[PDB]
Amino acid sequence: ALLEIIHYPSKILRTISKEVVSFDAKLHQQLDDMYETMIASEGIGLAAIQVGLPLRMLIINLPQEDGVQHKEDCLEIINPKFIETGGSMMYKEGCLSVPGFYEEVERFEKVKIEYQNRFAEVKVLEASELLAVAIQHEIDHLNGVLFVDKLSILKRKKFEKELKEL
Ligand SMILES: O=C(/C=C/c1ccc(O)c(O)c1)NCCc1ccc(O)cc1
Ligand SMILES: [Co+2]
Repeated sequence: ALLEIIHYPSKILRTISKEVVSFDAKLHQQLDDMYETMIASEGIGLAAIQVGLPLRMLIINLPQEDGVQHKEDCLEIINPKFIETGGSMMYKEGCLSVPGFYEEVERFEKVKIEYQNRFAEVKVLEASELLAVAIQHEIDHLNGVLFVDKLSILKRKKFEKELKEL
């Protein structure tokens, strides 16, 4: 089923999500509704609070060569934790909770994370480029952080302008 996506400046997006403790059928349906909702709004990443669920879980499905998304590659990360981070780069980002606005944000260019899949299985994942960015972006949601929060002083004004523009 489709879920309503929460948009800035909703204070719900400032929520600190909680660890998932029960990996049951209820949790799996939520993840399924999140995937259906993400694809429907044509997103590549989605965190639980973006649909009102204060749980520390998020999904990521980057499009491949053909430029299309294949559910086969969808990542479901729960209770993520950074093991290591390195480098720095500027990446223009977007967000389903902040539709119509895109801006460069500084991110680690490489990250290694630890999490669990929907079956509570522990996983370790190293990532760079787009995948590393999506991971950092989505995890920020779990801590109530939006990418517009990380904008430089100048690009911050650009947001307020384009915001009053809509
Ligand atoms: O999926 C999205 C955004 C979707 C979107 C769709 C329609 C719009 O009009 C819009 O403003 C945003 N973001 C996933 C997280 C993410 C952001 C930046 C990036 O480089 C990697 C990952
Ligand atoms: Co987002």
